[PDB]
Amino acid sequence: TEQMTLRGTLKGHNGWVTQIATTPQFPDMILSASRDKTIIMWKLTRDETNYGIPQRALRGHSHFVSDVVISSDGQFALSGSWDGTLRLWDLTTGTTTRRFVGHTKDVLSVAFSSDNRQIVSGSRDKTIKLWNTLGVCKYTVQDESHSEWVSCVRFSPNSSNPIIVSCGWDKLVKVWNLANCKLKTNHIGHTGYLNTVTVSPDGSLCASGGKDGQAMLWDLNEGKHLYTLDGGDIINALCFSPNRYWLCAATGPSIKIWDLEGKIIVDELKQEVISTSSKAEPPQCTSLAWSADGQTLFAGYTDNLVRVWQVTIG
Amino acid sequence: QSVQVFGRKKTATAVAHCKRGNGLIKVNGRPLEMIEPRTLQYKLLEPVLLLGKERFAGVDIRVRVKGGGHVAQIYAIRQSISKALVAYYQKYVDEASKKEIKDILIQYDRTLLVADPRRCESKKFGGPGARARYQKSY
Amino acid sequence: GRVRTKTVKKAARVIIEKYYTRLGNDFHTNKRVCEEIAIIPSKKLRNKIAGYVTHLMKRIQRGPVRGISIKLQEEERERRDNYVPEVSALDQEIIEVDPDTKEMLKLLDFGSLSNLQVTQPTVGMNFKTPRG
Amino acid sequence: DIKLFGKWSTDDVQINDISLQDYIAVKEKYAKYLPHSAGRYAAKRFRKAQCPIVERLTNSMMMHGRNNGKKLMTVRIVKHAFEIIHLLTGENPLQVLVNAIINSGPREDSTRIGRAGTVRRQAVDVSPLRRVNQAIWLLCTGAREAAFRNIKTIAECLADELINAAKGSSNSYAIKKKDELERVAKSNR
Amino acid sequence: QPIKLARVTKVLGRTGSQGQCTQVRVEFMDDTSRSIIRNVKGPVREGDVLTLLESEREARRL
Amino acid sequence: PVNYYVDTAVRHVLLRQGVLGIKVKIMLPWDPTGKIGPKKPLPDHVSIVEPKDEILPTTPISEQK
RNA sequence: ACGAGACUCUGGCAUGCUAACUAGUUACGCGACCGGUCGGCGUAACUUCUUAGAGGGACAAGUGGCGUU
Repeated sequence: TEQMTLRGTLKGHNGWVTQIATTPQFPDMILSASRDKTIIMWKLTRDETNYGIPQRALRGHSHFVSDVVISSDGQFALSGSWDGTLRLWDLTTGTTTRRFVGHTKDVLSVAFSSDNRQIVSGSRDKTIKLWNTLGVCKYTVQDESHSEWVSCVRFSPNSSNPIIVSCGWDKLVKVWNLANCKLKTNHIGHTGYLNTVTVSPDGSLCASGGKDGQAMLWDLNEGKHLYTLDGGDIINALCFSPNRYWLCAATGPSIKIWDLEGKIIVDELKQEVISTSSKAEPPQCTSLAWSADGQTLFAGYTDNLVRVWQVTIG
Repeated sequence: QSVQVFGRKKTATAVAHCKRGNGLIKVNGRPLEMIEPRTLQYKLLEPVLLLGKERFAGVDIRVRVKGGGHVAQIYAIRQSISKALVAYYQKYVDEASKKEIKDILIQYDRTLLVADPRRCESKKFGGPGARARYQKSY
Repeated sequence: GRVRTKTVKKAARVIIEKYYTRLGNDFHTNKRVCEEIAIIPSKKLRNKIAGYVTHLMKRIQRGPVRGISIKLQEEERERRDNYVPEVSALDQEIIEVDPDTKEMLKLLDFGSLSNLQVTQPTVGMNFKTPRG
Repeated sequence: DIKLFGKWSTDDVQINDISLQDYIAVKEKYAKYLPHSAGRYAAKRFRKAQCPIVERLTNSMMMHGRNNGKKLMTVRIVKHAFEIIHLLTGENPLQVLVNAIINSGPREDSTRIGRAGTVRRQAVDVSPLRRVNQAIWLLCTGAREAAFRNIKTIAECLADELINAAKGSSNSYAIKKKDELERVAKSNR
Repeated sequence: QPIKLARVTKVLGRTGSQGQCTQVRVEFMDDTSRSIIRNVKGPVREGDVLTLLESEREARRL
Repeated sequence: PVNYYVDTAVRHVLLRQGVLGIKVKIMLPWDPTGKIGPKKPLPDHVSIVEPKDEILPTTPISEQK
């Protein structure tokens, strides 16, 4: 594939960069959730000494901000935390008018509909929630829920029938439609609990990655594992490039960038700090996303740093 | 309207109510330099020349302080002023200037915006102080 | 002093032994899973157990752990341990043997072997340690 | 650009001893306008030596009777006697104090004899940290005894004792007790 | 005796009746081939320099 | 845990030769949502739920409930 | 198994939450010079200082050195 490259070293965080969010609106507007008890913004500046210099600080929770997301624009962000609190932030003045509480335990991830009418969150409370943005009470189904934790729930960014892929610590994948609010399809076969389930904007593909050691993908049209894929370690986050059929995942310290032909490895782009000691554990890449241009990769890491990669070829 | 930042030392606590202005600083009916001790005055002046008068020229902060003792009322006015300035800059203008001033204040004094946790210890019977004991004959 | 008590150590041992699969390398996830899977009535006790759980996981990352044994990983231990060298260390085309064992083999009806090579015996019998 | 009080500069000072320079802090980031900052220096080791030398010196000023716990009085009597030494000498008071400490911090003196022994004493090296402690203690004690039963008041005995310790005059208690400590060290070989 | 400073290279331990002396290896920065045991008084860290006007004496060791 | 897991009764008993003292101390058992024990366990006691015995799947399958 | 520890109350941090004319921060009729002191008032930005309610937070958790490694 295209040869990757770094863009230097910069200071952007003192704790784990838990979540990232790049909107498809601007190339220099990124939101990051960290263990620094805050939510940070990143305006990319394309300077050698500094790339993203913070301008605004977002403090509104009591625990780790578990997941931050943007739908399509750059006006509002949706945030969850470890106290079960849901929030939305306007970037105009750094405040919030409304608070959503529905979880008595941990909240891991939250989903924002492209049309801003559905808020779906994963919780350790063992309860999938189906709520909205304006606080309008809607019919909800509590049956056929997970028997274990509920980690990550995402959204399909297209004008079609809504779909929720709910993953749990039960090693199960559950399929939900907003119209019927029932379990259309159940996928089993994981040897370990599933961490993150993601969907492509095409509205026909889905993937799951956790501690089972497999980043095997599922098709949401009917429901069946289609492509085989094994890993060297556990999987924590997945996505697709929103221009290619690429599957982007982090295998801990390194990443898994496959080719478009047949998803066969060409060269693992290993990253490691040059040191005389091999006794230092490599950082684990919790999450990653593509930029607006699609050639810049922004990823959070266990070493409280942002590794910004781009293409230079040769 | 305050930046909602507060500042403490010992049982004392001070908050800087904040508004848009031209850097006029006042402490409970008095500006920052007419405070009585005139030897702790340098302790009150620490921030305004630690980072310069220019940074204290576009924001009006009134520091209200309630607490015990003279010096314990100090280390609250100054810390409240510095942390109020840093919070005002962080929430209003940007972080780069805020980060610069935070680094400057921490380098000069790491306990410039963090509170001093120490408090007076309780007293246990059979002694006048926390650790002192009554004298007895052998 | 920061020495862990046998209560914290024993509970963390049982947690690793029984719920290895869910447990990870992060302390906070360990705390959450320990709260979910066991009734630990004290937050401080929860946190002590989670810290020992994290340290034990790092210990397994180093490799073997002396104080615990999990069969779910013992099977893969035996899987790794099945190491077979390509050429057996016992198949040496030339084996040096002493004249006395040469005589023993000749009396054992194995004097016609071809891999044996006689060795020069030591000229002295100075094998004991000087007494004193 | 930080100056002690309002006019003492921290660029004219030089240690030129190499022995005790990390336990003396006048030129580094430890520069402040007020010799009164409390701090957490006395709650852990490897952090007690980061206190500025002037801060430690003013900390050890108050002692005996009600005089203890009057750090503000120490700030006053330290701005005083420092104006006095600067007018008497014309030199920078910080460098004069550093000279007095270098001249007064004992190098070697007696303790117990190696592995075991209490009948007599055996000479050993004095740590730089303990030697600055001893120098400050002798300075303060000599000053307060010089004030003791004397017509002259405070802010004088400090000044003259410090200036003699810097110069080596035998009227200084600090450096005479220094020479005493090395004489005991020599006599206890 | 010639004046020659010594820098601390290892804190051996504590000695004395009340455990106030400190055995420490000290090296002279002239040849780095000599590293003698010295008993020292007072709070001693690792890596400072001890002024030595006298070096014909050694600390009890081994 | 002594205050609520222990019931203590100190009484004076009559005797011909004097007054006897009796101290009856009972450690109350633990039962949850019950009427014979405190609703919280001993803080030094940690209880672990036995995990499920689910067979690990060896091939992904589509289950229709 | 008891004791130790765990435990409880306390001392410290949450601009996260349930909120308070028996608490204040915000509401202004000398604007006393043509942007300012208030607990000299010139008589509805809501919980930030105050108040202990429920959760959270710290565990030797990360790095390095020593150590049956």
